[PDB]
Amino acid sequence: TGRPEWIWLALGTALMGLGTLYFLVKGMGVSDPDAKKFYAITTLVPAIAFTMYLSMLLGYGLTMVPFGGEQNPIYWARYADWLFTTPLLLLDLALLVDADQGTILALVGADGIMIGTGLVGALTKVYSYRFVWWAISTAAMLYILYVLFFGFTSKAESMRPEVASTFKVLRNVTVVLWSAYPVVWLIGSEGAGIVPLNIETLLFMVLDVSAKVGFGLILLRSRAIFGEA
Amino acid sequence: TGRPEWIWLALGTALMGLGTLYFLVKGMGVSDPDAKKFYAITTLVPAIAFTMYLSMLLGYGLTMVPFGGEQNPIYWARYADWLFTTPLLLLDLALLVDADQGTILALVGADGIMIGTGLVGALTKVYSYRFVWWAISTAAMLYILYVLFFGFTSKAESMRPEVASTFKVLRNVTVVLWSAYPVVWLIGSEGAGIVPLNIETLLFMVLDVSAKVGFGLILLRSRAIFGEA
Amino acid sequence: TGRPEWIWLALGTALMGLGTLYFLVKGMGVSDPDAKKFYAITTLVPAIAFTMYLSMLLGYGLTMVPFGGEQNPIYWARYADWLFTTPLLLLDLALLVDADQGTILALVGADGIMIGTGLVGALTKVYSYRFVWWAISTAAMLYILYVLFFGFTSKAESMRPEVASTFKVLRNVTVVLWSAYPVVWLIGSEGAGIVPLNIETLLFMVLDVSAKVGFGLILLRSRAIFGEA
Ligand SMILES: *C/C=C(C)/C=C/C=C(C)/C=C/C1=C(C)CCCC1(C)C
Ligand SMILES: *C/C=C(C)/C=C/C=C(C)/C=C/C1=C(C)CCCC1(C)C
Ligand SMILES: *C/C=C(C)/C=C/C=C(C)/C=C/C1=C(C)CCCC1(C)C
Repeated sequence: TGRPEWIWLALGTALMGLGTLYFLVKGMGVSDPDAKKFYAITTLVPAIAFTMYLSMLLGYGLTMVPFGGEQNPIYWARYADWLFTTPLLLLDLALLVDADQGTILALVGADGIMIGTGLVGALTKVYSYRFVWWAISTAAMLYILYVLFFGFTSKAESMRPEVASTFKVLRNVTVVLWSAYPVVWLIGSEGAGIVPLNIETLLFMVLDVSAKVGFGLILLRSRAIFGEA
Repeated sequence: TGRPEWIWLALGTALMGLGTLYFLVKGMGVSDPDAKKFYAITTLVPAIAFTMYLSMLLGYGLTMVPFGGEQNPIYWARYADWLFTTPLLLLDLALLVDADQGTILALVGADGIMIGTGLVGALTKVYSYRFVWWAISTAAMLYILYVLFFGFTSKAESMRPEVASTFKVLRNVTVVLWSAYPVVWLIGSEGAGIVPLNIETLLFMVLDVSAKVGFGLILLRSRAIFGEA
Repeated sequence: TGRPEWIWLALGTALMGLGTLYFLVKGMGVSDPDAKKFYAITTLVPAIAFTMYLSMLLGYGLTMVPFGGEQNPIYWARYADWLFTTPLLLLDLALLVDADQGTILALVGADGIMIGTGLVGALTKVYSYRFVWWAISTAAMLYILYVLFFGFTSKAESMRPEVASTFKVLRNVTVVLWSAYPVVWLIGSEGAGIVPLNIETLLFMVLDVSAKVGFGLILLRSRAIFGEA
């Protein structure tokens, strides 16, 4: 194809697909209902990302949004991916540390606003307002990172050290990889246009694989997922 | 801006935003998992309404729908608000009186049809059919009001009198404020066009703040939310 | 109306509506919370299908999708129906055999991809790619049929014989009726265009009523829904 960013969309599609199959093959056999949950959730993440990467690759997940007096290529399928994948990732973390339903409700609701305010920001036709929507989404992200640090973390330690330690690593990964997303949006095609879409697509591809597949490897190789007791 | 209804969209945006912050500040500290749930649910309601009011205010949540041979301004973002907020409000009520999963399923499903049939009605291009969709949505609303009165109410009394009494007030508020919505739609911009959008926007703004913020004040100041036992 | 397929859309609308009322009237009185769940779920199925059939009948749920250098009539409202009804049908089956949350999560997620990949396939503008999306959706369907056969079936027998036997019948019905859907899509208006939309609409109408109403009659007349113990 003629879009310069095809190679990264193709790469991203292959790695999500490859990682979906691996978690599928590893998953079969497992009879533990606790482990059964983590495998379901964590395998669905790249299975979804795979379909959205494919839709971007084939060109379905792309509309042109006019702003700054020019048609801009906006991959809307990213947000449809994130709207479903980011909540499932948070659910993986909350089941580990055995969060109560209240905390889960807030995280998931806040996540919904983050991605939703992101999408509206991405399709807003007044340039200034795009940044208003980014700020609100970013404000929701910080709330989520606050809950991951101060809503549970002390209660995550008052339990199995395999759950506590495995949570500590996955939390640190989540914070570092998720924080990058707003910065890339801000300087990429959707915000200031400082970085061209080509390289922005590379950056999201690296972030998405690490945040989904990299994340899943750490979790599915740990012994926190099993109950044993 | 040049839209006459801006002042009410701006007002509504400020009050939802102001009410979101208040429930947030009041919320922090609370350690009771039952209370934790009611706070999560009831704070998310205006947080969502805030973003949709903002989108209306900035002009994103507005399309023109042609019917009666004229372009009509239709704020579609109301329905995206209600689709999420109205179920969470019903969930607040069902957790109080400890409804079973079956009853919750019906209420939420019925709510989905109500708002969905509402949206389709709002974007239908044949004037007569709009009223067909209104009737079906209104038929779903009555079903919901029947369940609130006769599916639980006797079982809501066979429990803590703080839960029973606090439910009685919130139920009466819900019935009176929710019943108005179909009437306003019917006579406003979306139906008969007897009341102009300007004043219709005022009416929904007053209804929405009372049904969301007013509602939340009553609930969050009560001692039904806490378990204690 | 001038659309040849109106008679089947009208028929389908009447039978869904008629079946919704019947399950409603039969439903009232029932006080058993287990039975309460199955009635909620199984009554919502045709209540939803009714509204989507109506939207198709009135002409709201229809867009023209250009491919093969011609505008093609595509009833998008089928997918909005299935996106909600097919998960609720699977939930009826999983509550019978008392599946764990993990298995339910996978089935529902897989179902989401099936219908989602179906919709994208239905609105893809490159003819070849439509079949790529069909293959992925069909691959998700087979996964679901595998879980219905080999993820539970042995555990469905290790319990009440009324639950085991009633599950056996409903499973066999599900497999036979669901497998037809991809074949009809493939040869109908959305795929190869071997069968005209007129007769395709007939075929989906017969499948939908049997898969929803026929299905519901078998389930709601059984004694598996009640707990008794
Ligand atoms: C699987 C992909 C993941 C984990 C994606 C995460 C994406 C975010 C955390 C995005 C955040 C954004 C903001 C907070 C600012 C507005 C723009 C967004 C949506 C990129
Ligand atoms: C937070 C806002 C609330 C509580 C909104 C409630 C809205 C309704 C109960 C709307 C009902 C409608 C009908 C039953 C008739 C069709 C038009 C609607 C959607 C306004
Ligand atoms: C109430 C209606 C029901 C049970 C509909 C079921 C529909 C399917 C199982 C559709 C399956 C499809 C594929 C697996 C291939 C792609 C096209 C679809 C969506 C028709």
